[PDB]
Amino acid sequence: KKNEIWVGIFLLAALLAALFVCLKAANTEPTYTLYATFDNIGGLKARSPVSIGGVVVGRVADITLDPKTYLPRVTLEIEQRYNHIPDTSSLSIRTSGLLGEQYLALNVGFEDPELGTAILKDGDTIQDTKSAMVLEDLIGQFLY
Amino acid sequence: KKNEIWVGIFLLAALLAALFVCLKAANTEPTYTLYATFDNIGGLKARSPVSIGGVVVGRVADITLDPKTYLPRVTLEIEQRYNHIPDTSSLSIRTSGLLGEQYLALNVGFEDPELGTAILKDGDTIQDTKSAMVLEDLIGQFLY
Amino acid sequence: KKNEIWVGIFLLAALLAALFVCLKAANTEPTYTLYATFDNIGGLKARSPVSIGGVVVGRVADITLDPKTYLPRVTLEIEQRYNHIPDTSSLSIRTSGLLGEQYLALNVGFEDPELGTAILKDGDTIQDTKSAMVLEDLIGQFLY
Amino acid sequence: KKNEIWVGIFLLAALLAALFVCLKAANTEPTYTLYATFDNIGGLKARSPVSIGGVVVGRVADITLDPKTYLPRVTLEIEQRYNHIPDTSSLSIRTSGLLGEQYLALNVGFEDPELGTAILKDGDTIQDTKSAMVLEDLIGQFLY
Amino acid sequence: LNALASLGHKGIKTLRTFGRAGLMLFNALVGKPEFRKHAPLLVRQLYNVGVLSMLIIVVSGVFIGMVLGLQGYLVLTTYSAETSLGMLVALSLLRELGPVVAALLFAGRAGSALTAEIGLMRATEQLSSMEMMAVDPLRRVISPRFWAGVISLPLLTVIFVAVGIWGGSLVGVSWKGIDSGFFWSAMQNAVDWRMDLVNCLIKSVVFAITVTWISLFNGYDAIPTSAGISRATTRTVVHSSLAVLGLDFVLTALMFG
Amino acid sequence: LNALASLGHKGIKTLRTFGRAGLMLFNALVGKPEFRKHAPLLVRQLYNVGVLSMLIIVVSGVFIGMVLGLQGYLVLTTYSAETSLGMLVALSLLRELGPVVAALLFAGRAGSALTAEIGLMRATEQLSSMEMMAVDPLRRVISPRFWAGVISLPLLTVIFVAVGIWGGSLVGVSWKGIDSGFFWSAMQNAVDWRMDLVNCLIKSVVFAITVTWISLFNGYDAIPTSAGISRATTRTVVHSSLAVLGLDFVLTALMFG
Repeated sequence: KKNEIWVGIFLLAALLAALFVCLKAANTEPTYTLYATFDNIGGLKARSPVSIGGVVVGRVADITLDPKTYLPRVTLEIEQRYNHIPDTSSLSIRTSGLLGEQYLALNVGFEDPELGTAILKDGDTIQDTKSAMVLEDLIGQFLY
Repeated sequence: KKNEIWVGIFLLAALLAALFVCLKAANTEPTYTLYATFDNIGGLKARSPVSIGGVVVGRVADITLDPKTYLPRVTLEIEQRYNHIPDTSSLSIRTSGLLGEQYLALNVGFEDPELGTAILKDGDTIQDTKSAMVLEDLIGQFLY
Repeated sequence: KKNEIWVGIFLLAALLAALFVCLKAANTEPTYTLYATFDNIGGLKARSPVSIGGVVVGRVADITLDPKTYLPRVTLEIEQRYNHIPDTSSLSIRTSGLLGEQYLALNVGFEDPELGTAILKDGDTIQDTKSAMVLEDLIGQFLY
Repeated sequence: KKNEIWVGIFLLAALLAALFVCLKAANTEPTYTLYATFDNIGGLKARSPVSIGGVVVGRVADITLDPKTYLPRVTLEIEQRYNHIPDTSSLSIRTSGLLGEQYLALNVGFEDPELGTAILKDGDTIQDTKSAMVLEDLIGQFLY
Repeated sequence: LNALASLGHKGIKTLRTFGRAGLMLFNALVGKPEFRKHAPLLVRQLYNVGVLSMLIIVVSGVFIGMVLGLQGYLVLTTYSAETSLGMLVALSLLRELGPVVAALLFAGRAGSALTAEIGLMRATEQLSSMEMMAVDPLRRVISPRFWAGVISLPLLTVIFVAVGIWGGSLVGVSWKGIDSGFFWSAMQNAVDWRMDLVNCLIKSVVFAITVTWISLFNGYDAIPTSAGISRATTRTVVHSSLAVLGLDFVLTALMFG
Repeated sequence: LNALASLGHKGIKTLRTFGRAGLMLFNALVGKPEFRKHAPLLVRQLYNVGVLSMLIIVVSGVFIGMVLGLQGYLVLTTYSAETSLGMLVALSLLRELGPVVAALLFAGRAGSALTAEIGLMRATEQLSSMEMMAVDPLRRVISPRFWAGVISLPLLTVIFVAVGIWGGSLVGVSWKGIDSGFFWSAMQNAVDWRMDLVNCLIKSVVFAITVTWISLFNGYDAIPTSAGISRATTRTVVHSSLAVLGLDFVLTALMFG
């Protein structure tokens, strides 16, 4: 019939709209990317967060290694709001808790900026890192 | 008639079973909000318990960061029953056991003052804070 | 038939257009073998990772024991994306986990080499290997 | 042939799936029994492993306590492929990590003699053992 | 031709099936009311759909609460963490295993029994002689069977949960000797009334409208032959319990993500 | 009188029902053989029982493997113990949730479809005209439906397990980033071929004989009226899936205790 087509269109259009406005209301990044060269990133992953203090200021994107000298390299992603970070700041690999996720901690390095500090932008480098700890070197330092 | 008693039991057995879930498995006052600037919050998320003595008196609303100083400010939300808290008081972020989540622990100031004490109210700022700790620099002090 | 054409056109297209579009937003490798000779492989088993720093570059296929000397003999499978490792590199069994599972960290012999130090190939032997540790002797050293 | 084809996919996909279970979660030689007397076995069950260096060579069979001179006696079951073990070797009960299982550890002899020692075979008493460590006297050592 | 037109033939026939099922429900519910001839008929279908299905939910509710207590204890007791067993039993049930497993056991028993009944009623000429007596079959047969199915499922969920929570409280507290106070106090401040209790109620109502609609439609538009009713009963359990597992993924990405 | 005799009346009637069901199976299986007239008929019923039920087991196998990976991870990750997630997913399935949940989903789809078919075949006079043609109905209708049901269940279990293990290997290794080697190596030396794999095969065969027998008997000795078939379909899903959960407790006390 003709009633059984204008209803089947209307029932499929109502249902598909109800799901594709539910999925869109259940599922954008104004950032800039930095890089750093570590020695030991033991426990980091492809989505572990970067943070100033304890508040989350971004997320590590890539963890690709450098295949000339075999030092692991990270590709951070700092959001645009926290722009004025000096070139001489810090980095670290800390553990959130006692056994938790290895979050890539920061430290905004401001000591006394008299003459002028470089401010990081799209695609710069952090030159001051601090590689993670390993349990064997601590027991190697404690028990000897 | 024999299928009217068995509906009158079926509506009762679901009423006795919705009462067990809401009571044995699950056991909103006006609140005034306070502000404080730490240096390093450990793992304080939003709606993390504030406690005086060990009993929960409020949660944490916002956690956001300071612009052009980058020190974390929390936004506590304490109930409007504990109105007489003196502003010589101190907060200190403490963990809950050894693998617990995190919480904030308020300590009121006992002085018996004779100079006109204080009163904490809406829109005040609790200074005299104490930041959390980190296990990376506990063992760093333990070693040297 | 012309009326029964587009009902099968756009259906089988958008069931295959969503198939490719759900393919790209979801998403073996040639390796090469190596050998070693440890003394005490603690909880090391097959398929435990081999990581240069913090990035996994290999696995452990077989971990069989030599006759008439009774020292173990692991069989690593490093990916073929990485081949610059000198013969003077070291191997050590670190300790992840808490139940005793262990991986292999690979400290390379990057000493700015003086003669073009021999790069590893299929079926060679790494001879500087630090075996794993047991906590039943660290306590024995600690308290007689 | 829609019936006869779709039954053949059913007796195939129930073989592709039974191969998955059997090849993923499943990755009987003749033995010879050895005996040893202890002082305190910690948690040695039945079918608990023995390890020379860290590779499993056999399991524990019996756990029977000796009457009239009460000291626990184990009944090892070592496979009849590692027959070249000298009769000067030691045992020790260890554990895998901190929160693991009490397995065992067999340590072969390197003492290059000239008088002619022995070799281990079926039904031999391995002396020179070392019983498990008890927790409550370890804290008795560290505090007293 | 054949790959192009016959997929247009066999996709249009589904667009009539969605239209035949929509026109069935609009003529069944939207009607001229009768509150003392449908209300004795609702008590019969509330008995047939619900009460006979109450034994299968009680017995299978205790079992799936127990195996999350047995296999949940043995993997947790090495780290001395058995006082957090209630956070695993009473959150698997209140979030996912409650509204879904009590839906698949509803589409099995009540879903087939409604489709095999209205199908055989259509084949034994009891729907042709009823409509030739000025008695609407979509208001007599379909209408008190839809309302007694949208009511019996959200009440059968909370019986499936409250014996599943108690079933995990039998091997936790009583059989394996976890403490009677640390078990319940760790469950209480992990279950919120808005995220874990109302969001289980919302899940059950959506599954009740979905299961009951497909169960009545496949038993109304069925071929009245021998294998016509046997493959409308199979068509009920598969289609109405894929729409459970299909809507559950959409809902659990919205209410818990 | 009334409390004494009527419980003797209504208990003796069950002793005829156990005797009517035993005499049905002895006359169906024990018979004069025919290997080229029943073998084309076995391929039809292996398609109807098994293959149409293969979509409901694949989709519901991945789901219950996922929620034991989601709710198993969140309660285990505080103690840094997520590398023992495979010992929880692949031991809940291989021991209890495999042979039982794949039995309740079999008694739902295949259990009702066999009872609603032989019931309606009996009411539309297709079993009276078949037996009045020198064609045995217990050798034509019941006999290739029993053998195609004792075969389709132990094969549908190992498809329910092998996507449930893979379903927990999707949120373990891929989604939550547990290591690809520590996950599988902790599952491998916790699953034994005699205690966890053969004892799942023994569980499925016993549930296959039990479910198929009750499904054919309630569809043979059914009253051919309107509600006679609708309450023989309800009688199938309840009785044959209480004998799953009743035999499972007996078997799990013998093979794992």
